[PDB]
Amino acid sequence: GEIDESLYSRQLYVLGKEAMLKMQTSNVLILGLKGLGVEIAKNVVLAGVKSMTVFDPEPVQLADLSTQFFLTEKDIGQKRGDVTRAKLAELNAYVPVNVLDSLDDVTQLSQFQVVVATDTVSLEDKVKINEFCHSSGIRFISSETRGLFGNTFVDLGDEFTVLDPTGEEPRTGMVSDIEPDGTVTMLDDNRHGLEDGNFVRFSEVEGLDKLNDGTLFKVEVLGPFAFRIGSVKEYGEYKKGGIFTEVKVPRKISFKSLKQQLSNPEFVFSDFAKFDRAAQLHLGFQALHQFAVRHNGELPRTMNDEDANELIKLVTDLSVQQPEVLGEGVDVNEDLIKELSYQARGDIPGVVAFFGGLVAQEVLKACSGKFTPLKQFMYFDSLESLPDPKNFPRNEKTTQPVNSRYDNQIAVFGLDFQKKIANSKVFLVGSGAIGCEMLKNWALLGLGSGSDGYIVVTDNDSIEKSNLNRQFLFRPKDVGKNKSEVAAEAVCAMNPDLKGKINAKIDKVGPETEEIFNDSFWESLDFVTNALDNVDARTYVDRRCVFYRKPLLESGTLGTKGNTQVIIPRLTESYSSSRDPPEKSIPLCTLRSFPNKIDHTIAWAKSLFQGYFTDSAENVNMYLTQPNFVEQTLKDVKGVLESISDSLSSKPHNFEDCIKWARLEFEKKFNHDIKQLLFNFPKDAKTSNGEPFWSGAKRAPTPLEFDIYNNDHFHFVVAGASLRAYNYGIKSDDSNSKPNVDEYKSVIDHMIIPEFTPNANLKIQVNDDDPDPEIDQLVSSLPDPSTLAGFKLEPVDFEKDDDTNHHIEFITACSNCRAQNYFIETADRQKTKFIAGRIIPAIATTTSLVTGLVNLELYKLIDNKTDIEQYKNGFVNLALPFFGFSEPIASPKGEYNNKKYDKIWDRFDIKGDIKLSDLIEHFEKDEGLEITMLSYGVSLLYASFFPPKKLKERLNLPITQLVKLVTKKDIPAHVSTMILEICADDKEGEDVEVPFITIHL
Amino acid sequence: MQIFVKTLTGKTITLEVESSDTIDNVKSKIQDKEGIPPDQQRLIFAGKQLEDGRTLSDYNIQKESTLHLVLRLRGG
Repeated sequence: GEIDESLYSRQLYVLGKEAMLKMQTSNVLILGLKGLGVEIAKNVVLAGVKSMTVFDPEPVQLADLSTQFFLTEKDIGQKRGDVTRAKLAELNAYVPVNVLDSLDDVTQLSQFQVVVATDTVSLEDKVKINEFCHSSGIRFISSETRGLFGNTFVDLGDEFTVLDPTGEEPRTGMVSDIEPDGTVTMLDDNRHGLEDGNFVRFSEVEGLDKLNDGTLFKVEVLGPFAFRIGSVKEYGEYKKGGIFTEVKVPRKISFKSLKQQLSNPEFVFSDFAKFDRAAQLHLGFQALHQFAVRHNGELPRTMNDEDANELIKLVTDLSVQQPEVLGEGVDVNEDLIKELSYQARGDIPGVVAFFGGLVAQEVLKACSGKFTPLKQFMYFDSLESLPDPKNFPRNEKTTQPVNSRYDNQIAVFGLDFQKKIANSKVFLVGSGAIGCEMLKNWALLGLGSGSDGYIVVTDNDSIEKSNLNRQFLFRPKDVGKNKSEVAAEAVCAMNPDLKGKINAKIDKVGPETEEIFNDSFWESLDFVTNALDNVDARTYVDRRCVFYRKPLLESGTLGTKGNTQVIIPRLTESYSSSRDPPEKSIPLCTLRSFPNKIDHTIAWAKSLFQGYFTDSAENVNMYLTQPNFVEQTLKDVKGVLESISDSLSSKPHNFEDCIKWARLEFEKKFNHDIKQLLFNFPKDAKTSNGEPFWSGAKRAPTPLEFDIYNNDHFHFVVAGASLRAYNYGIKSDDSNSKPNVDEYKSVIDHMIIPEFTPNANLKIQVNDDDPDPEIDQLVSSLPDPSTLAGFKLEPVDFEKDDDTNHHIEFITACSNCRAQNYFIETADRQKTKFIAGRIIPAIATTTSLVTGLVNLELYKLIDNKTDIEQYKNGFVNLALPFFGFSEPIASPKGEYNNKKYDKIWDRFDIKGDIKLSDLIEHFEKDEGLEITMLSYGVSLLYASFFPPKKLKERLNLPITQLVKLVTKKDIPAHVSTMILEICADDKEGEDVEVPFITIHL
Repeated sequence: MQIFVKTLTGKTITLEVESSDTIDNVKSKIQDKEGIPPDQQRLIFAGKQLEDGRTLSDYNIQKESTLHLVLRLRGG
């Protein structure tokens, strides 16, 4: 069983099949199982390598639990490796998990493909292990974490080959011309999107035949719509046609050993605002190892002044000896190095998560050759996470161990700060990938523990099989249970301090749940955290947070890509202040008549499916039940009615009839309709110049000849029959079994397939910009609802992840038949499932990292940070790898009557259910505003242009009653707050933008 | 002078710029080179997001400086 698709589904769209075949054969060894080691291990086991081996004979101590989510108070005194092994072993049945007992041997060691050295391994020992790996051809990765600082180092050996540097779909495009000197012009307007030094192959270039060989050509970019490939004079002369496809080519790269890299490092920066720090921390991290050697393996003590001075001397000595490393003339950054000393014993969940997600991905890179490895060193810090010293003073007393799983967090932040985290009241909206990682971080934070705090998590989803791969709080046995409930349970198992402290709810968060999530609910909270996977719901929450003035932590992922965003009341723009690029719109005519990509034929197959088995049934049942359905339709007209007469006089009586139907539909859509198109626009028609009509995006199609042995012809009929059976409530002959080929064959073999008669008057449009896009006959040939009383059609509810329901079967077959029509490569059902079901690629790796960065932003909220420059919006692509940060954007400021206001966060507050006349007067005697317009949602309540009839009927009414009147039926019921929007003229008579209104009932 | 714009997809765009050039300006050069409307372009440099109203020199952009074109991602 090469790659279980029901488990590795989403991950399979991120990594290839080929790369996972390569992972499936790698053995990984992780050295040290404290917080960092167990993160890496979790992410790697979930991804599914050949085997995971683990080394940590050190005894479990209390303080380890700071970030080690797989240890408990009971495990203390036992070997970290032994105790984690079993827990890791539960994550992925496909990956065996072993403990290694000693490291003195070679025969074991040389069997591993990747070795990861963790914070528990000293720099001396790191240099030795890397040396053995390098010279052995074993990939080596190391990483350490120390308070708000971290680094990773990658050595993949003298020879490594990257198979695909980016993981991006290869570029593709239509050729308009190839000139003798190898200049390829794109088809009018199409961008190639290529880059100098990309490689490209060619198809369908009529005239230069051997050019379509599969031979690749180096690309020299001329502009957005043209590129050169060198002379093609020797292949012939271009005539017509042509498709380029980018091809990724193997790149051999060479890595240096740790020993080499220590004195001549190569960096990848974690934060470009902080580039001058890499060289500094590179020296810093070497210094705290020189410190340990000098102080019998001990790190500098917490917030200790003497030890910091020593560390500054060590770094200084490094730079005197190598002036090149900081740079000639460059001074030692003493306040940075001081901080490294101060925090060296710190163990921060946010930092560990970040390095775990990212180191884990490097491991996967090292197994597969997929994506671009980190070229050697990266340093990180999140010093902006430190609280303001004046409110949470950090010193030796404040910061000392108090015998608690949290004291390596206290090591950095102080007791009082750590206590304030415990006392937070938070809302987590969603319990999927980010949810699980988040709750996990929170457990380690102790967030919501302690009498004044708590956690609310909601998610209406139950646990699905395809989710286990990145939602690591769930087990195969939990599928079908509710996400939030299982996650709260699982997290209290990690940290019992959260028992009776997490309220796990199972409700959606939108218009329909405002009773349960009322003002009292929201007002109570300190901040809100998004763990969602769609935009509508992100927008709903963003609206609530601005109304209630609560901080919002946002984050999202797509494959190796991830982002993080902070919304701070009266400070930043909110989520909605910004819009992402829309889904690229496909021209109606391209879908309808001129597909040239598999995306085009899927979309078409998907709407066809919805036509056949959803909208047909709905329309019929609406027709049958409702009194005035027909007239309402009149007031999207012809097709509606046709759906209701075909669907009512074409009723199947058995499954046989459904086979016939589907087989006839096959002839309609892939033979007759194609022949009509070719009748409409003959194969040889020529537009301006002498250019064929069928050129560029218009591929001349060829009608299908039904062939049962063809996988797409066969499955279109099978899926088609079964779904029609389902509409009409007929026992399928496949319902029990595998589709019986000889059955379908015998039926189809006995059918009259009526031949094609072209329509000489029906015109198909070519462009969307073109005009133009028998009635009563269709009407009173509808056989009266009375003839069909008690009869219903059963509508299909598209369910993409149920492989037995024929949905994806249908879309795949239907798309591929149309793809056959127009000479497009057919797609498998997993690729169709991805596109039709709009599935988002996800991996645990990017999810940990992103959750980590969120939690480093969390500390800033706890300190009620006022300075915008302290906050970091995060952007990430682990494929490259790339990390970048931007300070959030300030909330837009407005002005009215020389009075400044925040356009997002400012509002007029009004006590009681005020009369409309009082409202207007209050705004004149207090704010210099006359009301042009007053509205509650989409309803207009008041406007200065209203007649004196409507004026005096409404002027006297309280807002409650005013809303009862305008809304044909409205009475609030449980609402204590009302938002009103306003248009006003200022003190000078001109129109002004103005804060909204809140009426407190 | 030359600046470099790197996309999240790992594509590098060279641009021909003046120190005085607006952010509005740089963005339409992206639109020319890449097709992305300025509306959807999010540029970051040295820890700051580049806002329309301002110019290059404001954010201390130099020759050979690297900008990054970024994105919010739905799903989690």
